[PDB]
Amino acid sequence: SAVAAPVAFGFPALSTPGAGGLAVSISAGALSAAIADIMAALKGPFKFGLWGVALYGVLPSQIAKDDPNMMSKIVTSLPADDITESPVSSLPLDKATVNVNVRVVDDVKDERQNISVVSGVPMSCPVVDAKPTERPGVFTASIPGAPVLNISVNNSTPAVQTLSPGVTNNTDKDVRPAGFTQGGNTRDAVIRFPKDSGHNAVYVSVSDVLSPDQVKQRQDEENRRQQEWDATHPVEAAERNYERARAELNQANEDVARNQERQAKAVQVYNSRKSELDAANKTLADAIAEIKQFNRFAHDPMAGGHRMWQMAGLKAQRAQTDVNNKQAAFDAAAKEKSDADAALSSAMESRKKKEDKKRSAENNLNDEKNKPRKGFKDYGHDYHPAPKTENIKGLGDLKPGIPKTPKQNGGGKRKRWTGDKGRKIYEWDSQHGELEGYRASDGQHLGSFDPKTGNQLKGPDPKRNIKKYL
Amino acid sequence: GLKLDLTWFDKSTEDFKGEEYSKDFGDDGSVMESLGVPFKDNVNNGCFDVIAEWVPLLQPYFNHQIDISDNEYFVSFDYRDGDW
Repeated sequence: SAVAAPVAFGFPALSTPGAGGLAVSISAGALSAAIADIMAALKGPFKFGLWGVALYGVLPSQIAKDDPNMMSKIVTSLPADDITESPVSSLPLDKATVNVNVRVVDDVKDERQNISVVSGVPMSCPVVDAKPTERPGVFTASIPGAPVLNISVNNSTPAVQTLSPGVTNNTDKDVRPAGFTQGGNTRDAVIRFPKDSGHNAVYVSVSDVLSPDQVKQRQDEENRRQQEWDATHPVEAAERNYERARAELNQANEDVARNQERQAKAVQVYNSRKSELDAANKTLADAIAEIKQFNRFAHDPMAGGHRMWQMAGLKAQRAQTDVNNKQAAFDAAAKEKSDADAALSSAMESRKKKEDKKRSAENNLNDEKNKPRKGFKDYGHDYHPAPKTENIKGLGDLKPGIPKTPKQNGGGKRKRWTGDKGRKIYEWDSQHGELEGYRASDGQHLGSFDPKTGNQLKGPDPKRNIKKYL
Repeated sequence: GLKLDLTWFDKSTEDFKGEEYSKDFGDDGSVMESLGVPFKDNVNNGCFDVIAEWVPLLQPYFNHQIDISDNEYFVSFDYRDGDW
């Protein structure tokens, strides 16, 4: 029910939704070359996979809220045609979704949530029909799990020129693999306006601004999924484990080179400070010898030679004070040259350690690369296919049920069915190719049944039950 | 070949509301790679919860319009030789 400063396509509007919802005011105009170029680069024919480029970084702690206990949202809009694989206009008015070549999603990489554009794999977006409001030019759109949108688009109006606190464009613009949890906290959609409204379709992506704690949960999840993947892909694992060694080695080389510079400069300063001390000491040694030369007047306050002696003392103090400053500078240089020598040596060490490390990696990469790898079709034969609900015979009418029993291997849950008016549960045992029956209320095992006939292959096992999963 | 078996139930009643089979992908299981699901012990072996981030990646293969706000979705990766 509010209003917002006009924003341009690609711009990440930051706001803390009210009871009325989110306000979306778009400053129409061909998308910036900066964004358009990034998108162009992202589409570059890369290997199959979902790739992304982080456009903005979100900084929760910098959010200028009314009350820290709030839910801020970042809303990025783009012209629908720039996203959809096919012009939105050439789409049946009864379609609820549409394929897209790029989406703007929230992704977490290094303990930070960012707004990125991703592409490289087939994707679909919901098509939401915007509705009119009493206020002309103002439409409402309801996207799945997001506050109601009060969208407004103007052919030509000002545009916010600077990012709000909490969002920065200072990000690693390199193309990288989208995360496992990409878009985990984003809800997007192509918004199409009323028949004779005159507005072109607009893509809109709404992301929740995650808190430091929530960013951590995402990152831990990313980590766990990456590890599960590495655990099941020896080669791919060895690849990144080696690439990582390749980098750590290079970083160790730049390390030694940096320490060689520190040492070279330390030597230069050392010699220089040493010469200055050496010269300062000459002056001091001559002023001391001069007091000695006139010491014979040290007790004759009346003689003019006493003035020479007295003056000599003054010259000696001035020379000592200078020597003291010179000695301190030289000592600092000596400590620097010593630390630089140890650091350079230490860098030399780590660099060697890194060299061995990269060898173990470059070798293992080949060892695992020389092994036999089973193809997809092989995996498709490791377990027995599950029967189609309507093909399970001899058990009366069956209706699928929410999977819950954890699988022994892999990450799935056993396929579950319901029979006898929801009193009997049947789960598919893919390792033996048979159904296992269980009593609904008790969870107690009833036996093994053949899907083709419905006959009992084995009787009830008292030791088996799935009460823990209903 | 490979088929995505999608099933969904009502969030509150937990009652079955529907099932749909995607087209046959033959021996192309790249779909599971986009979901980050290893092939090992997962083909013809389990149903997976359709988490939110996965909807945009799965919706292209199904006529049913996935609605995770009203239902709970599950998908299994079934493989049988040839057409079926």
